[PDB]
Amino acid sequence: AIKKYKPTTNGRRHMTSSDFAEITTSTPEKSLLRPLKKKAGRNNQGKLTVRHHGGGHKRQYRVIDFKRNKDGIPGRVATIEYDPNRSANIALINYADGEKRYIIAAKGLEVGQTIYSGAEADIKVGNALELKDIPVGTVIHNIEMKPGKGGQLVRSAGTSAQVLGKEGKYVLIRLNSGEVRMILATCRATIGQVGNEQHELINIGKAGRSRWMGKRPTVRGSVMNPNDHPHGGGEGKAPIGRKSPMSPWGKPTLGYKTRKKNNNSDKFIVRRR
Amino acid sequence: MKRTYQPSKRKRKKVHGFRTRMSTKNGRRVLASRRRKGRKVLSA
Amino acid sequence: MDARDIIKRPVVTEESTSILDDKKYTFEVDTRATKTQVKYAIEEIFDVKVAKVNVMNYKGKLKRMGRYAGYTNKRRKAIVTVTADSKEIQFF
RNA sequence: GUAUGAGUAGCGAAAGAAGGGUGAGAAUCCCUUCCACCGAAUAUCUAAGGUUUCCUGAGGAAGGCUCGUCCGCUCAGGGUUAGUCGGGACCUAAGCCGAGGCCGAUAGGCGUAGGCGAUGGACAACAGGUAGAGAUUCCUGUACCAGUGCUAAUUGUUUAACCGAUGGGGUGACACAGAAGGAUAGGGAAUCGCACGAAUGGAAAUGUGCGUCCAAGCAGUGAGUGUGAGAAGUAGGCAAAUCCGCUUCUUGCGAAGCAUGAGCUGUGAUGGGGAAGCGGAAGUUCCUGAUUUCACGCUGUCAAGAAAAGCCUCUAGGAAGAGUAGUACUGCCCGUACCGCAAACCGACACAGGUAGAUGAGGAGAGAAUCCUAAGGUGAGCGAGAGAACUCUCGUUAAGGAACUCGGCAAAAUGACCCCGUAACUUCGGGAGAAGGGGUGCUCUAUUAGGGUGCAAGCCCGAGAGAGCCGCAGUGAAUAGGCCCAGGCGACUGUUUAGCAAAAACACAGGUCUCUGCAAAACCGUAAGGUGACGUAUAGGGGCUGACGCCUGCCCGGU
RNA sequence: UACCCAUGUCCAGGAUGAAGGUAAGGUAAUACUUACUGGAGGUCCGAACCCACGCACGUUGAAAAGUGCGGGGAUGAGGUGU
Ligand SMILES: [Mg+2]
Ligand SMILES: [Mg+2]
Ligand SMILES: [Mg+2]
Ligand SMILES: [Mg+2]
Ligand SMILES: [Mg+2]
Ligand SMILES: [Mg+2]
Ligand SMILES: [Mg+2]
Ligand SMILES: [Mg+2]
Ligand SMILES: [Mg+2]
Ligand SMILES: [Mg+2]
Ligand SMILES: [Mg+2]
Ligand SMILES: [Mg+2]
Ligand SMILES: [Mg+2]
Ligand SMILES: [Mg+2]
Ligand SMILES: [Mg+2]
Ligand SMILES: [Mg+2]
Ligand SMILES: [Mg+2]
Ligand SMILES: [Mg+2]
Ligand SMILES: [Mg+2]
Ligand SMILES: [Mg+2]
Ligand SMILES: [Mg+2]
Ligand SMILES: [Mg+2]
Ligand SMILES: [Mg+2]
Ligand SMILES: [Mg+2]
Ligand SMILES: [Mg+2]
Ligand SMILES: [Mg+2]
Ligand SMILES: [Mg+2]
Ligand SMILES: [Mg+2]
Ligand SMILES: [Mg+2]
Ligand SMILES: [Mg+2]
Ligand SMILES: [Mg+2]
Ligand SMILES: [Mg+2]
Ligand SMILES: [Mg+2]
Ligand SMILES: [Mg+2]
Ligand SMILES: [Mg+2]
Ligand SMILES: [Mg+2]
Ligand SMILES: [Mg+2]
Ligand SMILES: [Mg+2]
Ligand SMILES: [Mg+2]
Ligand SMILES: [Mg+2]
Ligand SMILES: [Mg+2]
Ligand SMILES: [Mg+2]
Ligand SMILES: [Mg+2]
Ligand SMILES: [Mg+2]
Ligand SMILES: [Mg+2]
Ligand SMILES: [Mg+2]
Ligand SMILES: [Mg+2]
Ligand SMILES: [Mg+2]
Ligand SMILES: [Mg+2]
Ligand SMILES: [Mg+2]
Ligand SMILES: [Mg+2]
Ligand SMILES: [Mg+2]
Ligand SMILES: [Mg+2]
Ligand SMILES: [Mg+2]
Ligand SMILES: [Mg+2]
Ligand SMILES: [Mg+2]
Ligand SMILES: [Mg+2]
Ligand SMILES: [Mg+2]
Ligand SMILES: [Mg+2]
Ligand SMILES: [Mg+2]
Ligand SMILES: [Mg+2]
Ligand SMILES: [Mg+2]
Ligand SMILES: [Mg+2]
Ligand SMILES: [Mg+2]
Ligand SMILES: [Mg+2]
Repeated sequence: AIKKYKPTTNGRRHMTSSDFAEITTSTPEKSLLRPLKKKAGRNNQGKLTVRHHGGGHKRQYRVIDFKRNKDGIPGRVATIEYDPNRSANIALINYADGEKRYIIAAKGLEVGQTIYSGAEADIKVGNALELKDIPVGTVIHNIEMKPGKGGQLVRSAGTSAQVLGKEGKYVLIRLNSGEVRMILATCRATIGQVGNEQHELINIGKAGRSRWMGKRPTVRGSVMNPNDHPHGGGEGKAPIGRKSPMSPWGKPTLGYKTRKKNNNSDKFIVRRR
Repeated sequence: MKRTYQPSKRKRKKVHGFRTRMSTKNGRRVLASRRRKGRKVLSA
Repeated sequence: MDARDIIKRPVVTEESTSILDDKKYTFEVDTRATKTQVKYAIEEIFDVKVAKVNVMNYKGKLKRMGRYAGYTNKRRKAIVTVTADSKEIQFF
């Protein structure tokens, strides 16, 4: 559920957080860990290209299986545990061979279950099949775009898609944003919704809790100088004395569509969001 | 308070040393023009 | 180097001669001679049996002789001690 | 180059006095006694940095804000010793370079294999002595690590002793906070030893002063902390594996066994150190006790906490030599002097500034606060003598008590521990140490009532009450909140103009609008290549508003 | 000096008392009440450390930005070394 804190302190007054009641163990698998170093938004050349990044808790990467190529071998859910690199939780699977791999924990997955993948897999939460043999109307996640690449489209916590129909070589999918899209029928997907759906309701409560996540302060353009931002300057507080609000690099920011107008993938999108 | 120069043996050779000048096209131009004046010491 | 090229000259001072009775001899050796080369150089020249060698490096002192500044030579000093069942070296 | 200001300003935080000595010459150099200052430092080590400033013998031209017989100054000779300490021959992070390679008017940019690169990982020595300068380095004593030869026995020779990866696996390998323990360093009293036993009223002992020990290694032991055992079978671990991982059965448990583990005891010790009068006596018992160690060990939390080498193991492979014991020998390069909260470093200066880390005692005390002291270190590189105005830093003030002033600016006042008591308002947590009050000294009940410690001897901790005693005054010194009522602004903690403005300005958690379907949008770059992101609409970028409570009305003609 | 990256290190003492847990009460069973335990917090007081709000003095300074007496933060959006 969502834990709520008593107003003992002014900085603890509005905080809410998860209780982690679904997390089974607190130690990761040592053989599936890799180091991560903070880039702080710095470029190939050491330049700051993306603002408001850098300076949080240090983390380690968990090698997560998105392809899910291991067909025919049963795998038991061993643990459900915490991943700092993503919003959803992850699950450790002990395959019958004796080898362990990480997957995204779907909603309704608990320890002791058995998970399959391939053509002969049943339509259960946690299994993986190709889109050519998933019945119309089911709710799926971890959709991939190119066969053999690995799961890419629905992956955040609490998100899910839906199968709408089949067009022969392709399959219609309604993505999480409300966009109807044509996906190749040989690509794979996983049944079920991603399971940490309470993630939306967290209240940070503190200025310094955002800094633990690596988020440096953001400054409005209205309190800058004319050589810094198109909104800067003016005696006292000033309104947006321009035709439209503008980004720090020109290029109007309110209502202006930035998708490329001659994009190749425009014929595979049935209807926009 | 504290001043602008804080000495360090390693930091001096890694920025102004001979092997640092020899690694770039414009660093070899500094040595060429210092040899032209006949300066006693080239680089640091 | 040769045996005569590694070893240059003895050191004759108050500290150097106060340890001659202890069977310790102080020499100036080549700047690029290792501790092991000094051991075999001594046995070739004096035919003594060598027990230990200790080496140390000296910088050059900044010296002035009137409007002119320079440095003296840098030295490498070796102290050789010999086994009790061996002959002695006569600095004399 | 030389004048005027002018023998004027200054001579850079601080306590010195006298008696001897040297010398041509002494407030300033040396010695002695007394006095004073620092003492979570102004004490002891050690990194960086500086490069001979270190020691000895001579010197007094210049430097030293005066003097100088002196010196961190001048001259001449000297001084730094490592198989075990720090670094290399071991390992890797950020980062850097980069064969081929991809981009690009030239120049060049990026980047794979590969390699450099500590601020981190691994790794075998301790205790004493050294009268000019070095000490885990030299010397004495006792060790350890790796290797080599030789002597004596053992074993095996291809159904094959033994070795074993540059490969697989395990370990190495890790956050923050909190609490309770074990031990030890340190500290303090008795006992014991040595010396004195006294100047001015008293004391030959319930008198005074000083001291009351010791490694690494080796053998044993050990508070504790982790702690499932065996068997059978293998879609996995680039090939194989008896190793790891996974599955199934027998068997179960604060009971053992395995890993570690601070410390303790014997030896090291026929050795070394030790107050006195060159030799050297004594070294026990008890109390207290860590910020150190067991040890990120245990518990809890969320923000979810390096890599590689090294070590062990498994086969792939190599195999006629191999281990064992005893003895002797071998082990390279760089640094080592000296200063190091400072007169030797960064500030032009022998400059009231700045400079990481380890140790850092006693009384009273919660304390590394505060005052006085211990070990140790200092008396500050111009003086003496008068006690004018004026300036600065301090101490007291009769009566009044903000009348001063732009403004109670500055100063004055409160301040510790224990007990009583405490409002409006409120987001129910607060406000609150609200406000306002009372008690603190010494002696006897009294080696308390009672606790901790120990087998006892004994040793520490010490609240209430009574009786009294003395001062103007009892946290008798230093250190230690002034409080209340009401309004504007900003919810709060935080940040800002190094060197005029600390704020009502910025940020902030929250709200809303808008872009983005992934080779995502956005951004850097000519491009390659990148950040975004090893992310995937509960995610990412941009504009505006700024907790929370109640709300956010009308206009789409113009842009 | 501004921001960032990797790897180390520092913060004497005292106070308050969140979640949770246990026992008694209470119920058809829960709410709930009281005691003990527990040890949270961009919490509180206050040294080292960081900073720079007031005043005074310096102003051919001891100092090209300081000193003296007070002052703010002091477990964190912390200080600091390489
Ligand atoms: Mg942003
Ligand atoms: Mg903002
Ligand atoms: Mg502005
Ligand atoms: Mg403009
Ligand atoms: Mg404007
Ligand atoms: Mg205006
Ligand atoms: Mg823009
Ligand atoms: Mg640099
Ligand atoms: Mg130069
Ligand atoms: Mg050496
Ligand atoms: Mg005058
Ligand atoms: Mg005058
Ligand atoms: Mg002076
Ligand atoms: Mg040095
Ligand atoms: Mg001297
Ligand atoms: Mg003089
Ligand atoms: Mg004379
Ligand atoms: Mg002299
Ligand atoms: Mg000299
Ligand atoms: Mg030795
Ligand atoms: Mg080393
Ligand atoms: Mg090339
Ligand atoms: Mg490159
Ligand atoms: Mg590499
Ligand atoms: Mg290296
Ligand atoms: Mg190092
Ligand atoms: Mg070692
Ligand atoms: Mg010395
Ligand atoms: Mg790890
Ligand atoms: Mg003790
Ligand atoms: Mg196998
Ligand atoms: Mg012992
Ligand atoms: Mg833990
Ligand atoms: Mg030394
Ligand atoms: Mg001086
Ligand atoms: Mg100074
Ligand atoms: Mg300390
Ligand atoms: Mg003290
Ligand atoms: Mg005390
Ligand atoms: Mg203390
Ligand atoms: Mg004193
Ligand atoms: Mg008066
Ligand atoms: Mg009066
Ligand atoms: Mg009044
Ligand atoms: Mg008036
Ligand atoms: Mg008035
Ligand atoms: Mg005032
Ligand atoms: Mg009040
Ligand atoms: Mg009286
Ligand atoms: Mg504010
Ligand atoms: Mg300013
Ligand atoms: Mg100011
Ligand atoms: Mg590109
Ligand atoms: Mg990328
Ligand atoms: Mg605003
Ligand atoms: Mg409106
Ligand atoms: Mg319009
Ligand atoms: Mg219209
Ligand atoms: Mg916190
Ligand atoms: Mg606080
Ligand atoms: Mg400091
Ligand atoms: Mg500042
Ligand atoms: Mg303070
Ligand atoms: Mg101050
Ligand atoms: Mg305060």
